[PDB]
Amino acid sequence: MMNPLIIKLGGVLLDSEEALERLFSALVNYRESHQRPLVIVHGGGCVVDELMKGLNLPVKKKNGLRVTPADQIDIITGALAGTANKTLLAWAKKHQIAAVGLFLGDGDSVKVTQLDEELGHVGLAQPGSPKLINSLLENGYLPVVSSIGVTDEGQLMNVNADQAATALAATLGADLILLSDVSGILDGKGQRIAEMTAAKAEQLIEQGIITDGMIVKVNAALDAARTLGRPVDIASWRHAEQLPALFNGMPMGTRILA
Amino acid sequence: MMNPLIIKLGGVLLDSEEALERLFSALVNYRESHQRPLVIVHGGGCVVDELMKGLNLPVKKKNGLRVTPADQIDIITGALAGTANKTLLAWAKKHQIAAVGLFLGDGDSVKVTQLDEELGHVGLAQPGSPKLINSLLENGYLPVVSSIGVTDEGQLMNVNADQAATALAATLGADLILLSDVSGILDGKGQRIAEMTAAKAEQLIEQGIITDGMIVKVNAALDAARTLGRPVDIASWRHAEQLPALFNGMPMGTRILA
Ligand SMILES: CC(=O)N[C@@H](CCC(=O)OP(=O)(O)O)C(=O)O
Ligand SMILES: CC(=O)N[C@@H](CCC(=O)OP(=O)(O)O)C(=O)O
Repeated sequence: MMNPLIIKLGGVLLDSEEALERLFSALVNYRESHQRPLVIVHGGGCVVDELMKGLNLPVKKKNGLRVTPADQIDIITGALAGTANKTLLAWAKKHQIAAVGLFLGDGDSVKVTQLDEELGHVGLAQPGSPKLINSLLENGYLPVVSSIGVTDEGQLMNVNADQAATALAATLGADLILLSDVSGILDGKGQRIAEMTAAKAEQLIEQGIITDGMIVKVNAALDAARTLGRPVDIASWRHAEQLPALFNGMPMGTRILA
Repeated sequence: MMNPLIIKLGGVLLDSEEALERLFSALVNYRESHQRPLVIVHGGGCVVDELMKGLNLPVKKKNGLRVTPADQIDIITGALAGTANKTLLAWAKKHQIAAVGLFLGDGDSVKVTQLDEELGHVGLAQPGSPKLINSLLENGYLPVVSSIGVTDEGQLMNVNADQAATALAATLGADLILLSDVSGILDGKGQRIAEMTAAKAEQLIEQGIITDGMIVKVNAALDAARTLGRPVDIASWRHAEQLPALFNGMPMGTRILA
């Protein structure tokens, strides 16, 4: 047996039926040979933005962060905790996987407080109780956890999915992979770097090699690893066939140590 | 041995803060004095219609059931499996109740097939597997179950919540209360008929004693009672003082006998 693995799924992946079919095929392949408890954590992003578009609701920001007013946390919760979550559960059912949909508040898995009065219903994640998810994992279910949470007072909160996944990893003593569009960082010679310290990450950045949104992806993993105290992997679905090895603990993307 | 009680919620209740507060206070009151575990099944009431209005989409209802187009099932799933479900989980949290949100597909609790190609993604509920919910109940959680399901082929389905709750009642061997905005059915002497057979209910419909919106509500309870072979209670959430007595087996609304 092994400690659990949290696979966090980013926006672009959820928007792509190709990526989803490759992911769930990968999950089936891995599960045929491997025993490790797996947990999925997901955001939404696109499905939320699509729905705000359709409702002609403006998506505002304060200092580079989203704002979820009282009067739209319910819509956002619908898109994320409902649509995105159940879409994943439908994929699981199609592929014969016994999944169970959760949000952060189920079993107080991840505790959430209000980040900032000015941002409204945006939550800050912290580790919660592992009891519920441990018992689901013990009984052979694959928990699929959305990044909506709830405060102890009963207020719904939209939580950054990377930070939610980090909190849940801490809660369960789990390893963490952040799956998205980046398959792995390459050095100044176009060679995948299998393992990267904070120091080489910081060098590689404004040495000019790590640029654009990749800065944000690497910084997200560094933040997660800094918190967790064990490494966090960045990977993509690109090489479907390597995902099972990735899930088994091999650094097939880029492993961040911080 | 367990004999769980399913309380089905829907309609304008889901939108009434004061009514929800009183309902959850009654749930707590029942739980403090009883070991027998509770389950909630819910529909999407005003939450779905409100989103449809804001999107300016046609609310097409053929007979009892919302025609659910392929291009609307995601949106409806969000409102029902997301917003409605997580609202109730937030109330549960406020009242210190350990609740777990589910939909019909989790643990294959209620199985769903497409009811009619013409209705689009409308599902027909049938009894499924009690394993997941029984384990949750044995471990002290309150399952809160939305009426969205999924076919074996991975297609999301919108299911009538009364029928979904009845299928779950069959699956768990549970008692069933259908809570909605109902009135008392009065006999020829102006007294509420607390308990009646299906035939009696049918007679009273034929003979114009049961009228207006109650015809629909009695027909739902009648079909449920026949399906289950146990009595099914109809009662109003507006009289929250009577709810614990109702949960304790008192026929405070209209009980349709097997
Ligand atoms: C607070 C906040 O901004 N929440 C995000 C949750 C989705 C997300 O984080 O998208 P990823 O799947 O790419 O991580 C949102 O509102 O869209
Ligand atoms: C297929 C179908 O008709 N689904 C229902 C689900 C909700 C429901 O049954 O309404 P309640 O709130 O009164 O429980 C609907 O979309 O209206």
